[PDB]
Parts: sequence; C-alpha cells; structure tokens
Amino acid sequence: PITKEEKQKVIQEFARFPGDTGSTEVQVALLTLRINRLSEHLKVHKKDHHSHRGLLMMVGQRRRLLRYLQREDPERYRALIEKLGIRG
Amino acid sequence: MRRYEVNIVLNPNLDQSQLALEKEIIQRALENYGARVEKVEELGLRRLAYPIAKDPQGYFLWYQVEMPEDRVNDLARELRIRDNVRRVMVVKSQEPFLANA
Amino acid sequence: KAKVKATLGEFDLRDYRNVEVLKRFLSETGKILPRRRTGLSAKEQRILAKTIKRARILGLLPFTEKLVRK
Amino acid sequence: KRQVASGRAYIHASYNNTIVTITDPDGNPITWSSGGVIGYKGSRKGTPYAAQLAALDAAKKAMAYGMQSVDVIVRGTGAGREQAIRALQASGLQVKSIVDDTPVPHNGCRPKKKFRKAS
RNA sequence: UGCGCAGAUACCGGGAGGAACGCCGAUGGCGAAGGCAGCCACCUGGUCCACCCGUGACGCUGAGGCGCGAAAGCGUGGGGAGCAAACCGGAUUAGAUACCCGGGUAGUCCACGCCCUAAACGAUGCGCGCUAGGUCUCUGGGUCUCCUGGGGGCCGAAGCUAACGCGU
Ligand SMILES: [Mg+2]
Ligand SMILES: [Mg+2]
Ligand SMILES: [Mg+2]
Repeated sequence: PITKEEKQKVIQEFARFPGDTGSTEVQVALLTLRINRLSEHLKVHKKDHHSHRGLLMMVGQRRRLLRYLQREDPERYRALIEKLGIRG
Repeated sequence: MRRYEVNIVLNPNLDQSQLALEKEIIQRALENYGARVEKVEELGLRRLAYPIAKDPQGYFLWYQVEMPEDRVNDLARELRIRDNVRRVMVVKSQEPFLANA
Repeated sequence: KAKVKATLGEFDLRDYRNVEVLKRFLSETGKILPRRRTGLSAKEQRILAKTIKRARILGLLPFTEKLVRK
Repeated sequence: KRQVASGRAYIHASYNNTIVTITDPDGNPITWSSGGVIGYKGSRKGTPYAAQLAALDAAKKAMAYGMQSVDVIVRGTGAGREQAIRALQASGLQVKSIVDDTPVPHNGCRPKKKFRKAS
C-alpha cells in the first residue's frame, strides 16, 4: 500500500502553500508515487496486465497534467520535473 | 505491521513434556518472526467433524497477534515443519459483523 | 417453519469458531443452506459462506454427511 | 465359517444393473449378488424385479451365516432401488437403518460426453 | 467389441498422482474487452458514496502507433488423473468413411515464447445535455413509511421505427 503518513509527507513536500491538497503539483507528485510503486510491482509480476492498464492511465493523467503546467507557468513546470526527475 | 489470528491444531495425544515442548517452539517462531502477542486461547482437545491425520480429535491453540505483514507467510511455513502441528491457519483480524440487531 | 436467523439472538457471523451457532446453518448433508432457508440477506449470506468454509478447514464443521433414512 | 449377527447391506443402483453385497460390521464382504448372478442378462438386470431378486438372494446367503440384522447403505439412482430396499425389509433379515451415500464430486473430473448432454 | 478365475465387479483400510472446485449460487457481483468461482496470505488495478476542503477548463473524441485479446493451433521443456479430433475396433444401415457402444494419440494442465481469429453479440462506437411513471434487485449515504446516489432487470408517457421493437 501507501500508508496515510507516506502520502501525507508528499503532500507536505509539494504543496504550494499550507492546506494545498489538490494542485497540479501535489497531483503530479502523488501519481509519481503511485507509478513508481506500481512499476516496482510490475518488474516482478510481468503477467499482471489488468494492473498494467491502471499504469497507462496514471502515465496519461500525468502527461495531461504536466502539459497544462508547462502551458501556464513554464517555470514551476521545470522546477517540478527537476524535483521529481521526469520528461526530458 | 498488522493484526492477525494464528490457529494451530495439534496432536491430541500428548503428555506435558511433549505438549509444552511444541508450545514452546511455537513461541520461538512467533518471536523469531516479529510477532508480539495480544490474547491467547486454549480450548485444547476438541472433536473434529471429520478425522484429520487419522485422528478424531484435535488440540487447539489460537493467538491474536501483531507482526510484520510481509513475513506472515514465512512464519506459517515454519509453523508446520513440525509433525505434531497438523493445521496452521493464519487470518487477518477483523471487525466482528453481527446480525439479529 | 423457521428461518435459521429467526431462531438465534445476536451473533458474530465473522466468527469461524462458534460451531454451536454455525452448525445450524447446515443441512443434514452438511451443505450450506440456501438464503430462502437461512433467512439472511445477500450480504450476510456472503460473509457466512466464507466463515463456514474456514471452519471446515479447521475440522469443526463438515464438508459432507449422508442422508439418514431414504 | 463364523456366525455374524449383524452388519451392512450395501446397495449399488445404476441404470443398467443393481448389485448388493453384505458385510460384517467393519465392511468385510460376507456374500453378494447382482442382476446377472440371478438369471437375467443384458438389459433386464436393471428392472426393479432383477433388483428385488438379487437383493433377496443375497440376504438368504447371509442368513446362512445366521445374519439377523443390517444397516443398509444405498448408492446410485436406478430402477431397482426402492425395490431392493423393500426386498431386504421383507426378507425377514431385520433392517436397522438406511442411508443414501452416493458419491458426488465437488466438481472433479471431466465427465464423458454422454453425461454432459447437460453440456 | 471389452474387461474378469494371474480373482475383476460390489465392500473396508492405506498410499501415489493430475485436473476441476459441490452446497453457498442468484433474475447476483467484478472487469474496457476477451474473461473472472474452494480456503488462506502477500503484491496490485479499477470503481461507488459522503464531507463540499484543495487546483482552476487542466476538457471530449481520437486516423496512425502501442498494449490486451476466448477456443483451436505452433516452438522448447515439463507434466499427464479424467476427457478426447485422428486412429483401432463393436454395432446400425440399402450403404454408414456418421449419429449409439469399447478403446485411443495429439491436445486439454504448467513454464517460457509465437499466432491475433470468432454468432470477439446488446449483432446497438465513445462522451455530454435534455425528455412521465410503475415494479424487482445489487452496493452506498440520510432525518432509514421511504428519500438521495451508483449499478442490474422487466413494463411501458412523449416520441421513433418498414415492421418486430426501442423507450432516463
Ligand atoms: Mg490453448
Ligand atoms: Mg504445445
Ligand atoms: Mg468414442
């Protein structure tokens, strides 16, 4: 799983201001968490395809989110992908 | 690390030497895998509804217990290395859904 | 006649040990009784089938019996 | 040859032959009979008469060992069934209890295509 | 046909091994499809509701691309209980390369890799907004006769349709 605290830590390390749960940045972050967990489970459980569709969706939701950010504030985009290491 | 329930059914033909020898080895595994221990229960000698390992009765240990979850399969694998251990059944502890009221 | 829930008082039907209760939800062939006879809800009836099956593995309830007088 | 006082009559009904065997209280065969073991041969061994006859005849052979009472255990469906029971009951040889005990898998091997006409 | 006096069938005890999980079981449930059914644990996907807290149009569809895709089939290596194309026999028939009976290889199962098709069916692409109701049902929530969601069925206003039908 992803225990409530682990999640909570990430919302914290990413929220634009205190009380920020659902901004582009927190959202991208959380997906990235889910993805890396889900990807570790996939390098082992290669034949679990139903789960793998979940991935494709998360990877999309992410690119679609990031696409928006790069179009509004190309700045905190560059910062966010650096703080995570992605896309480029 | 979550809460569980380890049931063991044992050989119903033991004197206190054999009996508590097994009961100790158990406490070792339990301990040697991360288990702390809330309640114990020992109804012991009960008649099974069909004979397990040739034998119309069984000795019942039940433990509620908390432990590292990624080891609970390992624990139980070791619990039945023994021969006087006949059934080992481990189960996620649970809210007790009731009925009639 | 009676539904097996109409009989009892309150009980934990997540409790795979209480054979004194759980034993009443079986036929004389020790088969899990249908809803129409258990008087239970779809949801309860689901939970029970589970508890009954767990009992069977511990040795406390039967998988089968034989019909007496046919 | 020992005297048994009581024990088991096993009836094995089928849509092709009824067969009956009698045993001591640990299930060891004393005597036995079947449709073919009386005269009938081919498709008559199923008929409730064939069943009755076989049944009765087995009981007579057991009564030779002085058999006085039995628990009946019946297995399978077929024409001779209630008739082989009705027989043992009316053979003198006293019927203590009855019990169906037909095998049934909890979904085991693939049945032969004849038996999945219920496909 | 076959099997059986090298003692079968039927019965009691013990063991070995493979496949599939009775009752629960539904008009049920989950999944995008194909599809998913003993019980336990771990790892993991989707989804619904309530609160109305956060972002602030970040949306819909989607040629090509990629991935999934029942069954049968193919390659290598296992496994093999029951069932069974082909095949070998017994029947039936005017004949019977069939339907019925006795056997039986591939295959069905597991590992890894291919194939990529179907009455792959709701024969109904995906999304959104609008337009009477009644009834049964799964799963939520509330102030729990009932109300408010989300799913599953039937009947049917308006309207539609060659018709049969469809009809929140
Ligand atoms: Mg295949
Ligand atoms: Mg092959
Ligand atoms: Mg054949």
